[PDB]
Amino acid sequence: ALEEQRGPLPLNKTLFLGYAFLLTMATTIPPFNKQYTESQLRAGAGYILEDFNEAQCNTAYQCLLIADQHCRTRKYFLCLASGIPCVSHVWVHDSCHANQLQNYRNYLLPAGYSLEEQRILDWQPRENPFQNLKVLLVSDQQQNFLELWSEILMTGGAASVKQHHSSAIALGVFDVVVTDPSCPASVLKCAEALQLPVVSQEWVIQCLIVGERIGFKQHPKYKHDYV
Amino acid sequence: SVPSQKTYQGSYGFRLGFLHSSVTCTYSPALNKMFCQLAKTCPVQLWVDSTPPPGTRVRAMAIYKQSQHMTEVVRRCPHHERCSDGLAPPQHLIRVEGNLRVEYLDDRNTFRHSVVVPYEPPEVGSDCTTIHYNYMCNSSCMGGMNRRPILTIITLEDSSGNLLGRNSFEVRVCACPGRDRRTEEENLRKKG
Amino acid sequence: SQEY
Ligand SMILES: [Zn+2]
Repeated sequence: ALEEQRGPLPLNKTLFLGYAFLLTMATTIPPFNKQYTESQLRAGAGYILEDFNEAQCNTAYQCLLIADQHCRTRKYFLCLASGIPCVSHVWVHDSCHANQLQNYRNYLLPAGYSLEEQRILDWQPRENPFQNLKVLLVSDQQQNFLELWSEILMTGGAASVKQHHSSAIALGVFDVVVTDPSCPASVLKCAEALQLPVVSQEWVIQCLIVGERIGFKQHPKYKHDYV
Repeated sequence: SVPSQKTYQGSYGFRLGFLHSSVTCTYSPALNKMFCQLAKTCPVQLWVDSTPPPGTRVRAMAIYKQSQHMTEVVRRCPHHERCSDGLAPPQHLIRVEGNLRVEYLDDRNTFRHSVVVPYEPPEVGSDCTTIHYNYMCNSSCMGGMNRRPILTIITLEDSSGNLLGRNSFEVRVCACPGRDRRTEEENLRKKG
Repeated sequence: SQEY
């Protein structure tokens, strides 16, 4: 049942012509075979993205994310911010079985587990979730925070994102501070005095799952110091 | 265009009744929602205050309940379609068992699947007309409904096709119909 | 990939 349900290769050499694919694997329905799916897409003249790139997605190609389910990875967050549809790998399989492109809207993967809704949420077109938002990122980790949330927020329509390490801005011009327990007490006190909300990354992630700016103090996990 | 889902008892006062038959098909009147199992017998009763004339036909057609997917055609997931009743196409979601005069229409315009059966009056001493429906795809089936809630639309029409009555109800095809019914039912009275 |  497995090898057959994985599907064959597309006879139409140009089945996926004009589509770019960004596959992501949830950390460990038929199981996701990343390289086999890549072979199926490449055989139908599908273009495989090395990583997220809005220079081809916003231009010639119709980008789509391929995954086995909803996951909390960088590619998933970038597509949730850019509004790129999250589509199950079965869509590839079921299409190669038919040698005809299937409606990916029937293969939409969920966004994730919502804290406000207390359940897994189905995906809807986002159309920017951080419009007109000035964010200050404060952290000790530069790569998986100062760069990660910078790119994710910027591709989400943020008006401005500033990157500040936990040792060295305009402040008051910002709308929210996204940090972690490595936030210095100076930033916390200055933000408190200015009535500037300070949240954790879970507020951003939940904003991506729900698809809209949710309340800063809506859930206890939104606090940066949540230990 | 999405077919209408407005209740229309019509001149005959058409209404729907639900029974049960481990529960294989259950109905919540608070949610107006049917929870059944894959390819299980779903009794749907027809109650009329005025007996419709012969030639009357009962059509069934499923639509998506959410607005963003309402325009999307309901079909069977290609997995369950690749693997059979006989008269029922493998892409159709809803089937009817127990009736030998059943028809399946695909509609050359809308391209939506529907299944029709000639109306029959209540038999020996009965008070309604029970039709046995079958749902050939789980709600969570990837490639088909794909977790999207669907409404079943039951319509009465004459021999030509003009509308005479209409009623609808939500359907969830799941493994545990009872557990899910209680779950959503509480998940509803808890809002107050 | 790594989840967050
Ligand atoms: Zn199915």
